[PDB]
Amino acid sequence: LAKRIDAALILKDGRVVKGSNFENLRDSGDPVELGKFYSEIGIDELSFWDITASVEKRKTMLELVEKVAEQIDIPITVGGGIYDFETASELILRGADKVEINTAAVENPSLITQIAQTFGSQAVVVYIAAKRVDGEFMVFTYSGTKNTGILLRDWVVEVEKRGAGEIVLGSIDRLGTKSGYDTEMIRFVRPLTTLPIIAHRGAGKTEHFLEAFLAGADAAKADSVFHSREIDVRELKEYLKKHGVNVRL
Repeated sequence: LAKRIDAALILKDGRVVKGSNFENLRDSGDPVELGKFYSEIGIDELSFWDITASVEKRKTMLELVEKVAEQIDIPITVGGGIYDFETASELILRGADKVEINTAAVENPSLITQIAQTFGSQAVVVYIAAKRVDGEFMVFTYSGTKNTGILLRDWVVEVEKRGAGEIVLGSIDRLGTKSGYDTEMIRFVRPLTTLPIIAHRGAGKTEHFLEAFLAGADAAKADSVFHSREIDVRELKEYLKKHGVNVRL
């Protein structure tokens, strides 16, 4: 029940895409060091999202998960182009606490059930990328480019039914913006599911996290707004505690 503050790291070839601004780090593009630093200053969970599109993708993610598991103690999620049970299984066995699937879940929802059947629902995260299209929230796959024709309200119900443990709700209408999380979309989904809802996309300032939790989010995920140091994780948690939000300090 404590509200969660999650940091996500976008990776290509084992490197943090666009780096960070933590001058104090030995390598500002090293996902292991950046992740360990975040765990020290009080991030609650970490996401490693791989956009590597090469024949080396699978082998790279597994070696990264090995290193991260040794040095980092907080929950680790890994995602990005995980397409089948075998890939998911190896990542979990190598040390990932949770695997995140999106396009493969939409195309083959049985995959949700296969993963949860062996590892439990707690190990399955479904990232849902959604966007308003002609007055309706619709689900998008392939890095947000494919309108599947599936309604968000239908897919949320099916994801829980299939056995996912939590849903990351990413508003494509907030991609790259700094104007706030999509609280209308969070409020839309909240009554439809009892699963943990993770808000993603749009965070630009500390008050946006308060808004997301008042909307019913169980966690808030951000990336560049942390890496750029626009928002300090410690200052964010003290702000949220100050204003009545249950965060782990």
